[PDB]
Amino acid sequence: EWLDPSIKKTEWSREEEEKLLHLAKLMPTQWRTIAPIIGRTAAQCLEHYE
Amino acid sequence: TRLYLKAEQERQHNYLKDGPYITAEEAVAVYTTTVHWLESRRFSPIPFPPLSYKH
Amino acid sequence: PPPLLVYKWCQGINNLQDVWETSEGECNVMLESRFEKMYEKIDLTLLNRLLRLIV
Amino acid sequence: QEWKIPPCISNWKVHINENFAKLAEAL
Amino acid sequence: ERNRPLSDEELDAMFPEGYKVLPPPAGYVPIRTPARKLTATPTPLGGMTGFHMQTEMKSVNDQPSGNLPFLKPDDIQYFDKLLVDVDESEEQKERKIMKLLLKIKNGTPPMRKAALRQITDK
Repeated sequence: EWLDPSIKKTEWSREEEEKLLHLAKLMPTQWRTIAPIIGRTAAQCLEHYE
Repeated sequence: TRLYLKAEQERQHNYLKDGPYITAEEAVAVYTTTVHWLESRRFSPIPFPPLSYKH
Repeated sequence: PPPLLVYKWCQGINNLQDVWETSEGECNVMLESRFEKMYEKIDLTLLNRLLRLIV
Repeated sequence: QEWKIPPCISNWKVHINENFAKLAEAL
Repeated sequence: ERNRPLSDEELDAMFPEGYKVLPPPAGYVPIRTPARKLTATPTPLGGMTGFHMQTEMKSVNDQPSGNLPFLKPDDIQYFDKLLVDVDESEEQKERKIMKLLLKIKNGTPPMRKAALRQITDK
């Protein structure tokens, strides 16, 4: 979830926000499907969405 | 167990690659039909449990 | 309980209107089946909109 | 050089379709 | 007994600081005056409630900051001032920080210990 160095901890670029919003409107409430597509942690992209 | 989980991972991956099988117009037909049913049945939605709920 | 259901089902059949009368060539059909894969084929995206109609 | 073999150091011892868009927007 | 009618100075006696008395109308107030007579009268009259089937925001407050161990549903009345998240602008901040009481009342035993000392030295 967190300590893994492959996890990306930083601000979201504009592309990642476009992609995250689009996908979240595509597959509502599914975070474990979306999270690998944008390359971020499910909890993280959740927090960023809210 | 191991086989089943393999073919499972297969079916998930094929459901993502091949997209939803329900197509579209069909899904609209389902949603619409259900809507009509709940309509004629006067079903009121189930709300969120309030903080104060005696049960 | 399930067996009582069986009883409701039998007497439910026997109480139907003119159920056993073959005089005019009437034909009764019992059909039993499964939905095969039902759980496995539920679509989450659809299931969300279906639940939004309820709760 | 070609037959250099990577050491087998042991650890024991994704794309998406666009039809999802059409569906979801449809619903 | 305790049901004896009250006066506006007696009314100002109970509630704490910072609240206003309202008339909305003079008319709704006349409804409140007829309400007694209409508690008998309008209860004997036509009334009912119903619901329609239609598709559908939800605010609420626990005590968030970092942790803030939990509040019983009644204790809110006492600790409500802690619930609001307005912060960082005198005495009002001493009452606000004094909610460490809540940490003494409810929480884990360590929270009770450390809280207890912290309030001793203050």
